[PDB]
Amino acid sequence: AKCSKGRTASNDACCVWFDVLDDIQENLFDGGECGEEVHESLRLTFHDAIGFSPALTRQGKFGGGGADGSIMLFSDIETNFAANNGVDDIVEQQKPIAIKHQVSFGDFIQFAGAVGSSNCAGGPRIQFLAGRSNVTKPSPDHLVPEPFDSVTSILARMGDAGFKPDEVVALLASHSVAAQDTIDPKLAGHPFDSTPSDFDSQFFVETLLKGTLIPGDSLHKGQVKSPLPGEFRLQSDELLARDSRTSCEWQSFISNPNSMVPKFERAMAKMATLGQNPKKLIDCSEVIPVPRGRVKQPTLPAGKTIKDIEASCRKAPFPRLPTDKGTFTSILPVPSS
Ligand code: HEM
Ligand SMILES: [Ca+2]
Ligand SMILES: [Ca+2]
Repeated sequence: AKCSKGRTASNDACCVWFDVLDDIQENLFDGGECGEEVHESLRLTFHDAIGFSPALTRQGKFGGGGADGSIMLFSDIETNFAANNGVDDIVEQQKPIAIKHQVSFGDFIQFAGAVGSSNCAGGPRIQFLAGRSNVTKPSPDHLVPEPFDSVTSILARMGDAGFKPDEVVALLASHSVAAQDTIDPKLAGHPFDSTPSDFDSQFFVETLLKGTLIPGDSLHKGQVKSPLPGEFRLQSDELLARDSRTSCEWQSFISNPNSMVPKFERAMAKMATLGQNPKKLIDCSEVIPVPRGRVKQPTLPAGKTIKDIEASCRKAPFPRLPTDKGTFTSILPVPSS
């Protein structure tokens, strides 16, 4: 079928997504940038989708509808869940965009995440399926993992939703393009790695460094010491990098950086369709832009050495990496407005 601006798609019902693409790229994402709005949009895909629990369903309780737009339609309820702190900003920005284009909240949330991530240097090109219904119910509370949850708790929660430990690690490649706002509000915008617009392996490297710094006046719930000026570290990321259930796969994205994009893409296709049947949706994947940027060689930060890495994979040593020359420059906070 013929879409706008000389574009085409096998399925006429994908054509609307080209118009949503143009709008969110030019406006929400300020000209195709991998900045704040993209980071928030990518986080939102998880906070919508993870509200899904077969365990609750089998005990005769509502388990959540997964990737169903519930966090948006029922934003009054869901954004007041503790685990959903700092989410309403992006939800209230996206809501009128989805309404104006008359696309479903669930589809829009996943679309904004897929388009957004494709703008990041070396980013993924996530599968995009359309057709999720708005008719659903608010997610139960306590289904979103928290940064102070144990690795046992996180893996069990993610396992219930459908993800193996390796897949949890893959999904956390998202933290390569990511900052915090609510754990330590005064340090809003301090990112989880040195390259928050580059979909690279620096997150996996830098979380394995020894925690040495309290960046603000104190530590806060869900935070641990960071290894570099300007960086923020989550307690969960630190535990996951070191825990024997996950440490080898954590290190695998450093030993084999080319695997990060394909494994993230596969895990995200799954997460974006929680509570849905793909065979009853339509495939509009071709609307997602092709990402640009080569796979980067992960490097140790300036002034750090291999002694600063807390290597945690029993079966295989940490890979030999180059070390950046000179002294370390504080990592810039992510802009936002
Ligand atoms: C597995 C357990 C996870 C935990 C405990 C966790 C925890 C967190 C926390 C505490 C923040 C900072 C929130 C704030 O204070 O502003 C954050 C940010 C973020 N999360 Fe995760 N997360 C998890 C998994 C994921 C997944 C699966 C995704 C998506 C694939 C994701 C995407 C993001 C992104 C893109 C940000 C940055 C948001 C921004 O820049 O404002 N996270 N996460
Ligand atoms: Ca949901
Ligand atoms: Ca990065």
